[PDB]
Amino acid sequence: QISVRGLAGVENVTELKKNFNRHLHFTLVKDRNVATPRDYYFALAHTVRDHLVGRWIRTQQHYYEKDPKRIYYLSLEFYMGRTLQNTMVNLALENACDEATYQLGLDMEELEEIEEDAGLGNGGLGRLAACFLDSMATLGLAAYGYGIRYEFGIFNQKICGGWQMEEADDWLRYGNPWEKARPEFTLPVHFYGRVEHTSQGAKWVDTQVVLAMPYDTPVPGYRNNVVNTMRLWSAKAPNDGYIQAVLDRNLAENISRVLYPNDNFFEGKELRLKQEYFVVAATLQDIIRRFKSSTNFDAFPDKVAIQLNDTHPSLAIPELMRVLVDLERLDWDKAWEVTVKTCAYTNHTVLPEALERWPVHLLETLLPRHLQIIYEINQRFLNRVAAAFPGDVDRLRRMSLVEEGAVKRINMAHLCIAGSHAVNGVARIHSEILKKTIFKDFYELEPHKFQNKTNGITPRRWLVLCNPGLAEIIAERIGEEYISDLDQLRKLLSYVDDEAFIRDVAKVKQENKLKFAAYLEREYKVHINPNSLFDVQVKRIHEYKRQLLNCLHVITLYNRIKKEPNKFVVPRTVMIGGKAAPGYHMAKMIIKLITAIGDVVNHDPVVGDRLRVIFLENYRVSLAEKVIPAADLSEQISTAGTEASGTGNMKFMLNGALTIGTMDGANVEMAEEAGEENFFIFGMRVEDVDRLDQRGYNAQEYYDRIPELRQIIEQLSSGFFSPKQPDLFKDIVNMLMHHDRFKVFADYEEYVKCQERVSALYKNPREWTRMVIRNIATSGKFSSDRTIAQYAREIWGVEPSRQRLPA
Amino acid sequence: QISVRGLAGVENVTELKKNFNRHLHFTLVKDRNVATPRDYYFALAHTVRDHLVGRWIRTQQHYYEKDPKRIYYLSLEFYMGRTLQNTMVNLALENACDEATYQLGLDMEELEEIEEDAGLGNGGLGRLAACFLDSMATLGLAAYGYGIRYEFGIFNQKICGGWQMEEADDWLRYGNPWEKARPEFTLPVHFYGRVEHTSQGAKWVDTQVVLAMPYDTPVPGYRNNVVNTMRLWSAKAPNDGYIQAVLDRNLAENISRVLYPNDNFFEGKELRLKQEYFVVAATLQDIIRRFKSSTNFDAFPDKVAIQLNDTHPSLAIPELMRVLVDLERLDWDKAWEVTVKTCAYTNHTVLPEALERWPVHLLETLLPRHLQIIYEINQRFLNRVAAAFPGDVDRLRRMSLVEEGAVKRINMAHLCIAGSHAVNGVARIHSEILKKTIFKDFYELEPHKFQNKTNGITPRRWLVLCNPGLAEIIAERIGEEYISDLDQLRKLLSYVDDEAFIRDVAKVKQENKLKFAAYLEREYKVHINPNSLFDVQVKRIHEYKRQLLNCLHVITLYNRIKKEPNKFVVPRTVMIGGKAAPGYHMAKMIIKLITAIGDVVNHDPVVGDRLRVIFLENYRVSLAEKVIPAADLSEQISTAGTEASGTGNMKFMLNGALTIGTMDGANVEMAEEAGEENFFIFGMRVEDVDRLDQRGYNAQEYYDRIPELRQIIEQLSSGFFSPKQPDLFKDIVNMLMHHDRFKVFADYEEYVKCQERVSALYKNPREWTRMVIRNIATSGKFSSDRTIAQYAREIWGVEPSRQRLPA
Ligand SMILES: O=C(/N=C1/NC(=O)[C@]2(O[C@H](CO)[C@@H](O)[C@H](O)[C@H]2O)S1)c1ccc2ccccc2c1
Ligand SMILES: O=C(/N=C1/NC(=O)[C@]2(O[C@H](CO)[C@@H](O)[C@H](O)[C@H]2O)S1)c1ccc2ccccc2c1
Ligand SMILES: *Cc1c(COP(=O)(O)O)cnc(C)c1O
Ligand SMILES: *Cc1c(COP(=O)(O)O)cnc(C)c1O
Repeated sequence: QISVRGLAGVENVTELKKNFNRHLHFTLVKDRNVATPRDYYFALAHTVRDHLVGRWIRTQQHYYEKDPKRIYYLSLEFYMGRTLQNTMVNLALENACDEATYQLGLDMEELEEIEEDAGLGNGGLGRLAACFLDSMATLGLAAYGYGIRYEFGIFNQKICGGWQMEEADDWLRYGNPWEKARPEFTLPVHFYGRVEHTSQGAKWVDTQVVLAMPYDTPVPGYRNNVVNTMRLWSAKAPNDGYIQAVLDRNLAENISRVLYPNDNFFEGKELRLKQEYFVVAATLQDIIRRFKSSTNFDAFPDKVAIQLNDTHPSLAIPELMRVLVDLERLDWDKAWEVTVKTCAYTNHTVLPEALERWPVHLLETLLPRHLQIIYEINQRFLNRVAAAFPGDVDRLRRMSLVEEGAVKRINMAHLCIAGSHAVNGVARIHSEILKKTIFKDFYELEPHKFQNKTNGITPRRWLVLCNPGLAEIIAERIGEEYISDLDQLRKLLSYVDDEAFIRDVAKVKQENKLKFAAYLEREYKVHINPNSLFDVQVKRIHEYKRQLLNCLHVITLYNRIKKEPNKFVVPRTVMIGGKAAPGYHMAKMIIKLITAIGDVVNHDPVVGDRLRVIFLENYRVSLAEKVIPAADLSEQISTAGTEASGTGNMKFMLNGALTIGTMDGANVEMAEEAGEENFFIFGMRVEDVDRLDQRGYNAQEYYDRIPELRQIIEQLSSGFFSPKQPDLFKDIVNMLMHHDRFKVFADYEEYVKCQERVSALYKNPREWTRMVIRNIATSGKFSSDRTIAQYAREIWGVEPSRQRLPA
Repeated sequence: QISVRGLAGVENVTELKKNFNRHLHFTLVKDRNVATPRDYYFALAHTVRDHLVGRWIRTQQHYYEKDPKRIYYLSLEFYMGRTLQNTMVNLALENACDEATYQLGLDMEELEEIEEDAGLGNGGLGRLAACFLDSMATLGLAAYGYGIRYEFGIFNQKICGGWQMEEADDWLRYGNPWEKARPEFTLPVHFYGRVEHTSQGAKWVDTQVVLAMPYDTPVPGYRNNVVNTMRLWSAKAPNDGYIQAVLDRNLAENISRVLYPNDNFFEGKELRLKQEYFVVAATLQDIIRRFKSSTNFDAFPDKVAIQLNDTHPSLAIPELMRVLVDLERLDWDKAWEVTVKTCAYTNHTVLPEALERWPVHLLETLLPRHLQIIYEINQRFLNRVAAAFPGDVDRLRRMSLVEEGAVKRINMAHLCIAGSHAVNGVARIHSEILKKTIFKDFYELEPHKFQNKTNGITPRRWLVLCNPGLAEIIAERIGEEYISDLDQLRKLLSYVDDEAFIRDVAKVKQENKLKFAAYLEREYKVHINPNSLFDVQVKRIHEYKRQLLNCLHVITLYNRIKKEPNKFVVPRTVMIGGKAAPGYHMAKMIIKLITAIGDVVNHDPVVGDRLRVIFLENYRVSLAEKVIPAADLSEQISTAGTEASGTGNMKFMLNGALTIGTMDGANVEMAEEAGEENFFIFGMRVEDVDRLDQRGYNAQEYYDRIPELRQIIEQLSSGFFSPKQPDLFKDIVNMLMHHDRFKVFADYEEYVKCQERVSALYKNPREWTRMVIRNIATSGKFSSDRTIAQYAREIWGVEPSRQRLPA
């Protein structure tokens, strides 16, 4: 049907059709009279998968022959989403498969909907890893994603009586066609034991062994025939009364059982520490094995880069030391040199509660040798600080890897900085925050180490895949090359006064909104006005992301309508979605508040279809692909200084929504690229937040001086939104009035006024759309291809390449 | 190379070769430069598997169209062994695959050795089910094997310092290519809860749900294009703080985790009871579903037979009642009629310690509704007994399903007899023992119910597959038809005086012995004389099987040699193998004794290579396939009355070993078929055992009157076979002298004398071989095709058929 989806060549359609029937028969062991849509999905998946195989084997043997520097991206999270469409798009097979399936009497879109999200991540951090893998393959880098194959990913969210319920995400139920088990490359990982000092050196003995079994998933580049590998480790018990011994194997296998859902919040659980060491230990053995298969580790950093994502794989540093010193018998200083030059650290958040500080007594029991190594690292590091800042004893305690207190802890961030040749934040303002406040001491010691790498999103998944209509009308004007060179979208500025283009942009959006409005009615039995402004806030539920500020605005619009029912207001559908961590009580109350507001607003006859409030259940990657293309307004309203980057923001910008946001994270750079005129900026800057903290934040002051705000609080306290439970939202009110770390009231007035300017512009369709065009056209910077090219050149020391391998 | 292995057609060899390379590339994702033998095994397995698919789908749709009566064989054990060679043999693909693999530079025998045994059984009971499935497919019956897919089968046995060590049998480690997961046919199974009585009737509520997920394995008939199904259930947790809830899913999934290894010994564990109900509940739903997909259950017994193997699936009876009464709303009497006519019960052992007697308090908690139903069954059954034997109150308590005592128990055997239209034993003498002693009361009440079905073995696995040399020389004389009509082997009697045949028989044996002697040196680093008589006892280690009696003989030969070193004796290699249940201390001591005897005998310079004692480690189906064809003497020496049938006995007879045995189980019928002249029979008959029990067995009497026996006991007690631990075998000596339930001493003299007659005949090769020919030639009765044809006609009410389906 459309250009970007590739060719539907007769011979290719014929081959696809026959391989589809082959898989249905020989792989699924079904006939067409008993097959269900799920069987058809799997037959298609196997048919598409076959096309990866040759390229995957060729790519990997190519890396063996040429022996480039290898990039190892270590993360506890990879939020991959669905793989089928992505693979089709990247192999140029989408229209052919569409045609082939159509000719067999099947709707391919329907089969695509059967695939489960691979939800091996919480949100932005996990999704960044997924976008990054796509970009690394597209840029021809010899890159491996390494993580854990969780049996259960991020929980499925059900809303019951307005409350979040968590259900196990049993994503492997029907099998995963995209993974290849590699039980032959299983490696041992050690835990517990104790350290023995011999004449030869230290020795870690009496350990409990857990096996790490790899599963490889292919990562196809965009139309370059490169297929890289994501290797995820699964925990297996070694083979060495009777019945119970067999059942106790589960204890070891529990390591890879479930993803911790407590995003941006450190809890210090032992099982999580085991997960972290598990991924690190197996990965480094694999890395070393691959390096040796080409005594001398001098060239190790020329052939290996290890990128640490947050502190979660920070044990890579002492593990690499352990292997080099205890097993390879390198001297400490040489080992350290190799380690530092091999490792680099990316910080993704400065929220204090997210910082990993592991109790020493835990490390002592679980990883006794690693604690010894960390102590040694600390002593040599502080000697360097002492020599550079003589007499500065408070600096010494501030920079130490060891924190003193009732319980001694190890600060994993400090460890990462010490053992890495580069440290980066993920947006300019965040990286500056690192140098100025959080890691100031370290920046003063080693300024050369600190960098910025502003985040990005992949334009394959986040434009071509999820918004084919938009990708097509753009390709009509400027061709297809932008898909792997997103800066080319700048060429769209010369169409900002083009009447046909303005019409096309607005048509694509309207179609996306109709499609999404239909999804709502069909799959969730709820009606919305598709001519309303689609006001969307989708992200994890957290106080810092200030879903509550959005709630206050919604209640304000509602009270205004009730006060003057017969005045015109721009109709809105306000959509809020996202998951709360299971033990985050305040986040769960916020969800309940949103649904409660919806209960009142959506059933008030006076309001009509002028204001609707929907909580989008089970927000996840597959749902983001549907809602983001349908959005008019993107809510990016975190308190300045708290969102390190954000990436949802970028997705919305690329897909034709306008942004209302604070000058936080990557929003700053988005406003800078599009022009501040083309961005709905409001609220405190970081500097204002600091000024207010020095003075003391008093919420009461705002309650006293803003009647509209006062009314909302009184409605909350009195039970207006909770008739049968008048005091249900007391915790929320109390938090807002007395212990709001994120200053919701401080931005309320400017937010509401800024929202009025949004409504004003939406009344002028032509000027709305022209501003949209200016956003889309300047979104090029926020491609993960740009981000990864920067990592490659400035951190890993490798050159990206768009040259294709032979098919 | 050889006839029986089928055609190596050029076009077939070409197709096999290309599908092999296709699977290596697309399925295994390897190239020939990195592939290992294991990869080659899997490529071959996938290539062969492809040939089953069309036949499997065709067979099952054929059963749908014609709608024959369906046979459901319920067992907790299926000891399948390896599947690759069996599938090749049954599809006539063996030489083609041999040729195809040879042409790719691969040895097929080497790849066959890589396949793991499916060890989902303990021994003879599990193996009988496997043989039976093969025969049912070969006889064109619409038959399903139903059981549990254990994650861990029978443990791997390692011998350490002469002691058995158990290792988890992680048989699914590398995947199982022969199973197809069918997660779409997953069914709920209920546990716990309580019973609620309404106006409508009884209702079982507040249950915990476990999901039963089927895995289907194909069961190919012999060259008839029939492929039946073995469906094995796996336990899954349903999808409905947080971390721990996810980890606790393991509790539900533990149901299908491990096979209970306590063969012929009831322990009364709850997890085992859960396994039994799990298989029964899922299976019956599946059965009913299939029946409805063709209100009126009158025709249920015309379309369904359920064969219960031992009492392990005895809950099928009250479960079927529960479904018919509580869910389908049939009246009790009609439900009962349907149940009785649907179910049949096979008893496989009369050892008292093997009898399942479940504590009422267990059933009460776990399966409250089933206990109510069992009580009702009991009351109506005893009313029938009372009316037939008025006044006979002791009969009432003897026949009751409920046993009184400190703990009340349910006798599952009594339940089975009551709820089945047929009850059979597994060899003539055993079935007579059922009528005369164990189930006498029930036989008097319902004599028509009691039958015999003498066991059999499949001649495919147990001749063609494991002994191709023998199958070939037989086929040269009488053609190939005997392979599915084993009675034809009678034709070999007319070759008993044929000199070429005698030479061929003895040549095949000698080659088998050389091959097995090589296996010993290669895979276990031990040397044996291949010209010695191969004296073999392989079966589970149990007191009733009297491995100890064999040990006494071995020690007797040793002492005789030491007493007269320079006299000639027929050289022997004495081989004993088998697993002991982990908690069966006496069985573990017996293993240790065997290895200890080996330590003394095998290193005594005076003995030379005239006597060797080897314990065969990890006896299992794949090892039986190697050792049985190499055996000269088959030890079947259980105390008369204890081995219900035996099946190893039959395997040996078919493969050219002579039998030394008691008149126990199927040995009686084997001697009857071959002629007692052609069988080394010795020892007490059942009648003699009974006479001795009435009088009181006094072992001391034998110790007093047999000096050779006295010497052996004194050697045992004094520490001759345990120098560093003089008292190591005190328990054995004490048991033999004071509490030997199996009368080892009572058969010692006759056993030793009978063993001298064996040696005498072995000195005359020509007459040995002629006696062998008379055994092989009369082994036809012991085909499982005969057994299954008898079940079909006399129990299930269906006609077997050798007619082929279209390929
Ligand atoms: O940092 C974490 N989560 C993040 N999620 C994000 O979305 C963050 O990374 C993105 C990618 O750089 C940024 O765009 C977001 O602003 C930032 O919040 S950081 C985090 C921290 C501690 C955790 C502990 C247990 C489990 C998950 C955790 C995740
Ligand atoms: O009966 C059992 N085992 C048998 N094993 C056999 O080999 C038996 O069946 C064969 C097939 O009919 C007969 O040939 C054997 O003589 C008989 O011992 S019966 C048995 C009994 C209780 C069990 C409890 C837990 C686990 C396994 C069990 C097996
Ligand atoms: C992009 C994305 C995120 C991150 O969104 P932010 O608004 O930057 O927090 C979270 N979840 C999913 C499913 C995503 O696709
Ligand atoms: C046939 C067989 C058995 C049963 O042997 P008996 O001598 O009848 O106890 C046990 N185990 C295996 C592996 C078998 O093949």
